[PDB]
This record gives sequence, C-alpha cells and structure tokens, in this order.
Amino acid sequence: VNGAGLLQTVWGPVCELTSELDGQAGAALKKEQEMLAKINDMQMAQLRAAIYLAKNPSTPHQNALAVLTAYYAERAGSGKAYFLHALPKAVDSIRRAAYLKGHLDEYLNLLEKSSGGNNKCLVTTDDATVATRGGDQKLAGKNCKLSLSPLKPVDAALTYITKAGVGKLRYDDGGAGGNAVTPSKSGVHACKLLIAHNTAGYGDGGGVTADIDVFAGYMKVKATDAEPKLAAKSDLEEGGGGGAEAWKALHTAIKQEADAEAAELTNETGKLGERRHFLAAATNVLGRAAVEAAFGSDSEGGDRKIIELIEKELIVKGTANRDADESLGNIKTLKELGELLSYFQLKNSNTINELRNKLK
Amino acid sequence: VNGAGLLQTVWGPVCELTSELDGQAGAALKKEQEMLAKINDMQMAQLRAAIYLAKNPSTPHQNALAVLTAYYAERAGSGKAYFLHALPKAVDSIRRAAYLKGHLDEYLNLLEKSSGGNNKCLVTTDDATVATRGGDQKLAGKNCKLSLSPLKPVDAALTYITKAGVGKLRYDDGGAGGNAVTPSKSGVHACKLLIAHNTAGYGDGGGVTADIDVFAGYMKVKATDAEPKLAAKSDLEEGGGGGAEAWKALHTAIKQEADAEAAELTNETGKLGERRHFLAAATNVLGGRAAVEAAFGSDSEGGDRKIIELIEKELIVKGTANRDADESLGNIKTLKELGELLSYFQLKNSNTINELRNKLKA
Ligand SMILES: *[C@@H]1O[C@H](CO)[C@@H](O[C@@H]2O[C@H](CO)[C@@H](O[C@@H]3O[C@H](CO[C@H]4O[C@H](CO)[C@@H](O)[C@H](O)[C@@H]4O)[C@@H](O)[C@H](O[C@H]4O[C@H](CO)[C@@H](O)[C@H](O)[C@@H]4O[C@H]4O[C@H](CO)[C@@H](O)[C@H](O)[C@@H]4O)[C@@H]3O)[C@H](O)[C@H]2NC(C)=O)[C@H](O)[C@H]1NC(C)=O
Repeated sequence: VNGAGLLQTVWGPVCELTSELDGQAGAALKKEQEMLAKINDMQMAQLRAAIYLAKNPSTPHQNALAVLTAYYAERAGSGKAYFLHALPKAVDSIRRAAYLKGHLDEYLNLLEKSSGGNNKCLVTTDDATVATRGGDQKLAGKNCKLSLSPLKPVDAALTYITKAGVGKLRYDDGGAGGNAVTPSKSGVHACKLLIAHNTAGYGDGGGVTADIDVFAGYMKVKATDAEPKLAAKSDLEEGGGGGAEAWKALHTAIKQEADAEAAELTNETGKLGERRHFLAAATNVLGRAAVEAAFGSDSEGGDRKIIELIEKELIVKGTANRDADESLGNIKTLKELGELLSYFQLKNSNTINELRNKLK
Repeated sequence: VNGAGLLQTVWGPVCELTSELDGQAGAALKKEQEMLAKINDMQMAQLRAAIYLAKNPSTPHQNALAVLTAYYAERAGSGKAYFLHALPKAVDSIRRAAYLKGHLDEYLNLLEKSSGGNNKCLVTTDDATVATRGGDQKLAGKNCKLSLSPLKPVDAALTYITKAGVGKLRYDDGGAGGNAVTPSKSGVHACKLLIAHNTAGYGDGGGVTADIDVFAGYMKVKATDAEPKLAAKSDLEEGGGGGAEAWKALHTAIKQEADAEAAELTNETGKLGERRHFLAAATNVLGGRAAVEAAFGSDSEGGDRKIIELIEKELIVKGTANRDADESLGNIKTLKELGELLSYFQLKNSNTINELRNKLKA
C-alpha cells in the first residue's frame, strides 16, 4: 500500500554523499594553495640563481647560472599558465558541488523534520521506525551533515561521485505500487510529501500536472498514485539523459579537474642532457653539449652542486640594509630577493663603469 | 482561512535572488583572474627594469633602476600575499552562494511544479491564480532560473545580498492566521505543502514535532495550523539569531570579499619622495626621500615617467637571447622570454667584467 516514508536504503547513501560534499571546497582550496606554492618556488629559485650570479660575477659557473635562471623562469611561466588554465575548472567544481549539496540538504531536511505522530518521512526498513539523531549527530547511524562546516584547507574524500561516475546509490526502482522505495503503509504511519497525488499524497482533490524532480533529479515524486521513481545511474552522469542536470554537471566538473602533480608545475628530473627545458634555456641564452659543459656532468643530478652553492651563499648583515646574516637558500620573500638582486646589479654597474674608466 | 499557496510578494524576490546567484561564481572568477594579472604585471615590470640595467650598465639612471626593480619586487610580493589572503574568502563566497542557490532552487521547483487542478502552490495575488512560465521563461513575469548557467568570467550583479546585508525581500510576517504570506483560502484551491499540520497542510493525524526551516531558513513551515513565518531581516545577516545559517554565512563571506583595486595590488602614485615603498626600496638598496629625488632627477608626481618610458621603448634586436625578431622591451610579456633576456644580459655582464679585469691586469 502506498503512502509511507522513504526507505533508508535510498536516503542513507544520499546522506553520506551530502556529508562528503561538505568538505569539497576545502579540498579544492588546499589544491589551489599547493599549486601556487610550487609556482612561487620556481620564481624564487630564479631570483636566487640571479642573485648569486650578480653577487659573484667572476664565478666559474656563469654558464650554469644563466641556464638555471632561464630554466626557472620558464618553469614559473609554465606553472602560472597551468594555474590559470585550472582556475575555471576549480571554481566550477566548488560551485557545482555546493549547488548539488544545497539541493540535497533542502529536501533531506524537509523529510527529516517531517516527523511527529503519524508523520514518518525518513524511515529505516518499515513504515513505523522513523530516523532520529543520535548523541553523535548521526541519523539512524549515517553521517548526515545538512549544512556547511567552516572552510578549512584539508583533504576530504569524495567517493560517491568520481571521474568514473556515481556509485553506491540505489537506482531505477519505484514509480508504481511495488513498495521498492517506500515500505508498505500498514496503518496510521504516513508521509504525504512523497506522492503528488490525493489518494496517499499531498495533492488536493487529485494529482499535479506532471511528475516532480526532487533531490536535483535523483528521484521523481509522481503526479499519480505511485511511489517515487529513482533515476537511472546513467541519468546522473555526463552524457546521460535529462532530468538530473546538476548531477551530470558535477560529474563533468569532477572529470575535468586539473592534476596537482602535473608536469607543468614540477622540476624536471632526467639526465641533464635529456631535460627538454634545460636544453631550450641553454639554446636561447648560451644544446646538449652546452648544457653538459656548463654543469660538468651528463648525469641525473649534475645540477645539485651549483644548486647547493646558491642555497648556502652567505648574505652578510648590512647587505641591502639587512639586519642579520642569512643563507641565500632561506630568503623567501620577493621583496627581500628583489632588493638583493638590485643591490648586486647596482654594484655590478658601478664595477663596470669604474673598470671602463680605468681603461679609457 | 489557511491552506492556499504562497503569495508572489514572498517568492518573487526569492526567484530574483536565486537568478542572481547563478552568476556569482563567474564574477568571482573574473575578479581572481584580474587580480592575478596585476600581480604578474608587477613581476614583469621588475624584470624589464632589471633587464634594462643589465643591458646598459653605464646608464646614468642606475640608481633609479635599482629603486624601481626593488619597488616592483615589493609590489609583486605585496600583491601575491594579498591574493593568498583573499583566496579562502573567494572560495567560500563561491561555495556559500551556490549552496544557498541549491536550497532555494529545490524548494522553488517543488512549489512551482506542485500545480494542477486544485493544487496551486505559487500564486500571484489570490488563491486561484497560479504562476506559469511565459515564452521568455519568466515565472509570472519574474526571472526564476532554477539551474546553473555555464561558468563564464563575466560581471554579474548580486544586489539582494551585499556588504550591508540583505535587501528587497519581505521579512517578519506570518506564522498564524492573518494571511500575510498566503491568501485566504476561498474554496477548492489549495497548497498542502506550506503547513506541516493536518487541518490545512500535509500532516497526517496531527502536526510534526517542530517548525521546519525551508528556503534554507528564510521561512518556517509551521508544525501547527498556521501559515509560514518569514525570518526577520537581522536573522539573515551576520550576527543574527538562529534558523538561517546559510544566509548569515553568505553575508559574512560577501562582507569579507577582496578589493580588486586594493592598494596592495596597484602602483603607488603621488610625489616620489612620499611613496612609502619607493622610499623603503631606496633606503634598503642605496643606504630616503633625498636618495629618491637624486636618482630620478625630479620630485614631481611623474618623476619616474622618464625612466619607465626608456625601459618600455628599449629595442631588443633579433638574435638577442636567440629571439627571432626585433621588439620593444615594453611589449615582451612572458616570464620565459623576460627571464631568458635577464639571463642573457647577466651573462654578458659577467663576461664584460672578466674581460675588463684581464685587460687591466698589471
Ligand atoms: C625546483 O628546484 C629548486 C632547487 O632545488 C627548488 O628551489 C629551492 O626551494 C626551496 C624551497 O622550496 C628553497 O629553500 C629550501 O627549502 C627547504 C624546505 O623548507 C620547507 O620545509 C622545511 C622543513 O619542514 C621548513 O623548515 C621550511 O620552513 C619550509 O617549510 C629547506 O629545508 C631548506 O633549508 C635548508 O637549506 C638551507 C640553505 O643551505 C639551510 O641553511 C637549512 O638549514 C636547510 O639545510 C638543508 O640542507 C643542509 C645541507 O645539506 C642539510 O644539512 C639540512 O638538513 C637541510 O637539508 C631551504 O630553505 C631553496 O633555497 C631553493 N633552492 C634554490 C637553489 O633556489 C624549487 O623549490 C623546486 N621547485 C619546485 C616547484 O619544487
């Protein structure tokens, strides 16, 4: 018999999903912050190499330093372009996930609170057992957080919707008299919200004009005397039919998320002669032979020696009006690094003019 | 008499608001993109001034170039820090705005589609006139887009919720038998969804346990024989009471939105000797106001315009850093290209220094 509440095998998974959506924005924020940290790491590595070269013009490693500054600049530009390419996709995943969560929280809340006396709209396995909150704020043992927690950059698993599509939900069933999604109405227990018709639902004198999409289209409330009908799995996924656009758009948004470990953001690692962007830098500022001669190595790590020299270079108190000695590898603001490059570039200009005056 | 649909003076404004929320993400995207563009412009201006000094060691503007490079570096760091501080606020505004829109669209759709025969849940001015979609997809003359448009970085006004709070909605009314939010039920026309009670609503045998927040708390569906109760304006804003957290949290996020033309992102203006970060740059790389005036040869508001124009108009000939064509330095606008030019000329400086020292060797 029609007219009872919604079985937990249906809404339970929806509760778990909306609870996962709560943390999607914080996970995306964390990924954006980590991407920006890599780009800034490249930009600062460029300046440190440039500072070391300006500080030690007569260094025997000028060719290696010229290659490294040009390489880190390309890495900074390539990382910056990848971030701009990923930014619309990140925004939309935040937008689409929270929009779906708002749909689910509105209707889940309405059903959960439509409880009292005969009214039992979220039930477990039968018409008489209504869901209640436990001390741990679980709803009949399920996570069901129907609001947004404060934004925090921490990862949060999203397992009910992935690049592969939706999972762990019920599909297809209902839409008639089989009591597949609601238990048989055995007596006084009822939930008139789940049918848009007058016999066992909230319709007055008859049904509405046509079935109604709820849960952003995951479920249809019928305009006839019939229990709700669950959408097909493919209706919730990219390429599916109509009726659940918010689900498909979120799947698509998740499919198109950028890779946080993309090659465009990360230092190149191969043998120095195989490193494509090392070679391009050497080609433009000084190919293979030039790279390997500047670093005195064909190995995978022939750059570690000059890299360590840059990091450990001592910047004495008073250099660029600095208040204490520090290692160049620990200076990590653009203001400080830019002032050091300017200080040494100015010194070099005065060295050039003085030597040229002596020679003339 | 209780039991009719919802008056358009209530849902009309909610339809207009949810239509505005559709474009919030794109406006936020546009602002972030424009902010990143300013930061990148500072970084590239630093590189051009540094390239010009390296290319022209014998310039008479060496002190001015050292000041500008250090200044543009401070600007790039100051803009980057401002963007990183604004990024959580941007994410939350996107998250909170779309989350509220999802709430409003779910319930609006349910009421709009609960139409047919006696069922009339969104009405205009009386119990018998149900709202319908026109040719332009307006709902009884109102914009009511219950879905998200494709994301576009385009301006989109959000006027119903601002830094000052919410506006243009009805507040306070309802919660009993006065028919302030529903018209009096004259006959067969009905909407049982709007009261969680059995006399004129969808309750079975009695009311539910407690009033129910709908429209994310903008309105309460009553557990007693009573029409819905609209929240007070202050309950929808930062610092308000309970019942509409999704509204207060969106107001807060909007209050904390970043300024796209913030001082931290833009060039300093005015007399050179009064530009705080020009003065700080000069102090640190030269060892204040007097050093700045001497470097640029002026105290006017536009004392830096002469060296800035020299940088922009400097010719970079084909073959410099393996470049394939002549170009003005002010038109070179990638970090790869500018970084290869600075590297090329820094190397030239090293070789110029070594050659001069060997020539001069005693
Ligand atoms: C592409 O490749 C370049 C070159 O490798 C790289 O640039 C380098 O970036 C790092 C920053 O990412 C620069 O700074 C180094 O950063 C590490 C990590 O710092 C973080 O983590 C530590 C530990 O939790 C925190 O304390 C710190 O706050 C940060 O969160 C630091 O550990 C480094 O400090 C060491 O080196 C200093 C300079 O010599 C030392 O004085 C300091 O004590 C540390 O000593 C290290 O080396 C010692 C000698 O072997 C060893 O005994 C110690 O145990 C320790 O290992 C340093 O601050 C670094 O300067 C950059 N290098 C150059 C040449 O620019 C880019 O990051 C990379 N790009 C990407 C995107 O990955």
